[PDB]
Amino acid sequence: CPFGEVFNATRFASVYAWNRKRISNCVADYSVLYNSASFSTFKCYGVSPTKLNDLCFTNVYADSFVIRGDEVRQIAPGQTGTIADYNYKLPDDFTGCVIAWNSNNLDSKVGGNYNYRYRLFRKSNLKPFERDISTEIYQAGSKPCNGVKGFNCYFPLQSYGFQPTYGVGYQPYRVVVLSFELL
Amino acid sequence: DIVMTQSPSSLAMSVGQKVTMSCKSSQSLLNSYNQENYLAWYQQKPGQSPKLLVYFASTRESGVPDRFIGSGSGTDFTLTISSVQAEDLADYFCQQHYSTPFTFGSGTKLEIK
Amino acid sequence: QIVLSQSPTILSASPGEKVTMTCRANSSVGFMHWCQQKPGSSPKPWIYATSNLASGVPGRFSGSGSGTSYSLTISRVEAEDAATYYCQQWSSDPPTFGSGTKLEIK
Amino acid sequence: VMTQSHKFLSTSVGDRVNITCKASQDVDTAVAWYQQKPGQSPKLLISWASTRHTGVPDRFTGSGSGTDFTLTISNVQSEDLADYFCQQYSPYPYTFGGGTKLEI
Amino acid sequence: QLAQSGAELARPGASVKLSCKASGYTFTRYWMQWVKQRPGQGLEWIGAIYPGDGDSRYTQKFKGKATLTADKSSSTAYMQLSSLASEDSAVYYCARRNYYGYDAFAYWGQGTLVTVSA
Amino acid sequence: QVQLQQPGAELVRPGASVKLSCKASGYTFTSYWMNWVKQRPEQGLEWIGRIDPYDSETHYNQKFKDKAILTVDKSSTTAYMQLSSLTSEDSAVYYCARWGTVEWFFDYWGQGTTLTVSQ
Amino acid sequence: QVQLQQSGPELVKPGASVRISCKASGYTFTSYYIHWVKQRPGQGLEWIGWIYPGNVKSIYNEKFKGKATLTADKSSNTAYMQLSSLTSEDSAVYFCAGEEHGNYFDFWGQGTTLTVSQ
Ligand SMILES: *[C@@H]1O[C@H](CO)[C@@H](O[C@@H]2O[C@H](CO)[C@@H](O)[C@H](O)[C@H]2NC(C)=O)[C@H](O)[C@H]1NC(C)=O
Ligand SMILES: *[C@@H]1O[C@H](CO)[C@@H](O)[C@H](O)[C@H]1NC(C)=O
Repeated sequence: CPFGEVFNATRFASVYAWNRKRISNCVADYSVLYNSASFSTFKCYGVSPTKLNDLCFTNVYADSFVIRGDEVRQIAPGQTGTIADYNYKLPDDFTGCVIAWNSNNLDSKVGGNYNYRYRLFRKSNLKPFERDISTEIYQAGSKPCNGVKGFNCYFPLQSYGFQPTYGVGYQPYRVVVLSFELL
Repeated sequence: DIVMTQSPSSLAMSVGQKVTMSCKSSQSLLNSYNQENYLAWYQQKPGQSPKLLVYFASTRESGVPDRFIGSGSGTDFTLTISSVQAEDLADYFCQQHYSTPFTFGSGTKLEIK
Repeated sequence: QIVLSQSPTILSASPGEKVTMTCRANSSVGFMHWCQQKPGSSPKPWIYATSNLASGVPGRFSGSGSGTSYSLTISRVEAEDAATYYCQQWSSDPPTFGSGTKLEIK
Repeated sequence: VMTQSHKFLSTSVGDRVNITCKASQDVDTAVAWYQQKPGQSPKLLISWASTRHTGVPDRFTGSGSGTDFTLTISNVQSEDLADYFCQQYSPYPYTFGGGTKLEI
Repeated sequence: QLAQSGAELARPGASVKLSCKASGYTFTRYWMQWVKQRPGQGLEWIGAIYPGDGDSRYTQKFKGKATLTADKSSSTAYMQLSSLASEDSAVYYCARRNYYGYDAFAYWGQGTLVTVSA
Repeated sequence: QVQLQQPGAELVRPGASVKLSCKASGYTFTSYWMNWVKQRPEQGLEWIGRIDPYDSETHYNQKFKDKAILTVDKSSTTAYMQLSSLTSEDSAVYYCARWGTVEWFFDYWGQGTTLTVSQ
Repeated sequence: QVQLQQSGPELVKPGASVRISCKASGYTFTSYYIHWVKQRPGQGLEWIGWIYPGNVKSIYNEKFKGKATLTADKSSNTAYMQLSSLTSEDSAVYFCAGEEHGNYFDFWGQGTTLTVSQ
């Protein structure tokens, strides 16, 4: 029963360096899901979320991260935004559960948290599940800026700031993406 | 399904005092993950759409005034207005926020004495 | 304003015994890390959130709790561990340490 | 840049053995191991440093997390005489490790 | 589910073009990769190709030598080396990750013996 | 500027169906969910269902199955609700309310639709 | 080894503005929250405030707001606790503290006991 070291982990990874875990060689209970109802967003694509006990899957994945409040609805097949296009892009044939809940007691600071970055600039869009960790400088202007970080030369990993007193929209939401597949 | 009973069903208080309402449930409305318990409140002026006052437990919204302070965690809750004014002629709904269905409470009519 | 209460401040215990200490909380909080400050020197990170042991301690230390009640349980006391044990708390608020845990032997 | 301890290794049949890989940076449990017979390609043996790929028996109890990693074949038989590798997945480029060979 | 490679022999001044065949799955969605193997010296990464549009990645040591092209229709992968030197006498591999994106290498291929000495 | 317009009133015979509507304007339509809440007098409020305008995954209440069918329309940024086979106990007000991305408390509402079932 | 080093212990006159240096070593200095604490002799450890080196933003405790201003040099890997208006009750050692993981300190410095003089 290994679904107890991804949901209540301690420190979820940032959006651009999004965590992962491969579950295999054990059968799952699927009682933490859809029976405690502690999850706000539960948009389970593909399989219907209630009949998972009588199914048995192998080599499923539990990649998880923590994003801002008003961008939870970009973790979805085909949606375009600033974190579904530059950080973590779901594919069109996804079959799993996109779980998400508010965690404002655990991932915010008085004065900005600043450790949960997001890739603001890139040369092009992302592929399905393609992660980027490189911190090369963008040089948005036509002049080649060789790591000077000045005019038209930005650090591409701009930082979130989660303060505890914002509104709904600007709040940390530890999304976990169960990503089941056949065989 | 959860049943939501409100113990004062009609309020009559003069201008300038502390009114305190109530709302109950059946299940403990505090999920074990973030420990930030779920409820809502509402305000519906007569002949007017209901508008939100207090989300999760005690967090007023942006545009609402500073008089509305919520409370309560788990099963018993109290919505507290500090200084009641002349524009508090409405009813005040409780609302279940945790599970499905969403099972609103009753209505507490507040009239200025 | 999250004040705490480590009620067993002065703990008297013979070595090799099972004693524990609790840290009472106030408003709701997440996890409670722990650090050990030796008398007269720099402190050390002791425990993670509740029971991950930060890769530097003996296996006798293991703390428990959830919500607003948290405690640390020692299976066997040693004469080496005549040291204080602090407690941070995971919150959106600024962190605030406990009151102190003098683990003394009599 | 990964590194190994022993370039060659001598351990008998009835004895246990441990193979280590130290990493340059901190890579969060994103390494593999391999088993390269001298004729054919290296096959995937332990993935994500703790899980076991299919077709591999319960001998190879791979562990390790953070910076240092450890692959423990328990009771080595006569057909597990090959080359053992390491990897890392997150930072480009995908740098490998040194080739260690288990012998008698 | 299994890859298929070839065999070659080239001149020390000419240029070589490798090959790798993929079958048993959809070719245009996983990243075909290339690693090299001299006698000894471990392994080193060369690059990776994505057959949807050809979004190649590389290493600076092999940048200018390795040209990673592919074809979605024939479901085959290629790479081409140029201006060969004495260090390139080695056996090359083509490999695929297990799932999309970020995982281990699972599906390998057979060896491509290439000698470029004389 | 978060607008939720609605029609004024509706009158129907017992034994018919309605097409209740509400129009959303002010935000981008395909982000937030929608919810409908029944206000009958002297029984408080009751939840009905929900729709998601990107992928129309529709939940419902237990008491309101096979009477209320919910439908979204990304064209002209409007929501819809089709009640069918109305009875005597349908004279009520049915609002429209949006939230549902991150939570399930409703901030912006519609003004109210009055329903009448008589001859 | 990844460690934090500070300046030595000082013994100065009351009222003067006092600097306490703190040198980063090993970790990436432009990623870790730089907290500061206070240990009165015989009393429990308290809090002061923190300073991010990425974009230098400081948040103070309300009991220590004019009594300290915090500065850190981004390209020199240093930290500074500019104390102001030293009074005789401020006879206490003030550590450094570096962290990333929420409210859990990875590191500490060699404590600078700053004792008042008369
Ligand atoms: C961490 O999550 C696990 C499940 O992944 C929780 O386990 C269950 O949680 C529910 C709700 O607290 C309990 O009713 C069950 O009794 C738990 N079962 C087990 C096996 O313990 C676990 O409690 C969670 N921990 C926290 C932080 O509450
Ligand atoms: C306990 O926490 C509550 C909420 O932060 C706060 O109002 C109260 O004053 C706290 N107790 C004390 C005495 O700090």
